[PDB]
Amino acid sequence: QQRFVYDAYQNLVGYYSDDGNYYCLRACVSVPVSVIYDKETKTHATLF
Amino acid sequence: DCGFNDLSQLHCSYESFDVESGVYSVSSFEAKPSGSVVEQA
Amino acid sequence: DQLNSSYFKLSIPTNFSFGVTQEYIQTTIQKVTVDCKQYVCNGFQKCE
Amino acid sequence: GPASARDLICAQYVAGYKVLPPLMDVNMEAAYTSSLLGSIAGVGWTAG
Repeated sequence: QQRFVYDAYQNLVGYYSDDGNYYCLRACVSVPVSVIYDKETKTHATLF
Repeated sequence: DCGFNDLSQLHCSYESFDVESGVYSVSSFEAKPSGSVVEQA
Repeated sequence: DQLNSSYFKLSIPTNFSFGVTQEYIQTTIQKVTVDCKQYVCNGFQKCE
Repeated sequence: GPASARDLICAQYVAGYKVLPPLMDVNMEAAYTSSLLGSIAGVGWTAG
């Protein structure tokens, strides 16, 4: 009946459809990027 | 130019063209919204 | 009790025991890298 | 999904901060302790 479900953080983590189907809501993931670089080479390697 | 590749971002973050070693850079490829589920009333 | 004489009282154990003392020393901490683009933006276009 | 409510690992990705791995792998660290145990048996025979 409430429809909007929230976690302890209080971020929205659930949605209820009119038919009552429920879809978990998860915030979009970081996909983190870091750079490995050597000054002498002057070249870099992408790091995830 | 910062907006090209992670190597370009690394130069912009440090602010030096001759970047030092150490694995320091901007992080988290911005996961752009693939779609949009606007479901209001 | 100290003795007022050339002889001195000595307290010495007639029994022995072995015990293990457990100690923890922290040599490392979790290493965290934080970026504003995912943390503060992750969209909005104008925010970027 | 999160293994537990307020899962720390899931929270890191949603925020975008990434926890870096330790410098030495667990297997290599186990080898260091095993070599130390072997040294303990005969190390205390003489100074130096």
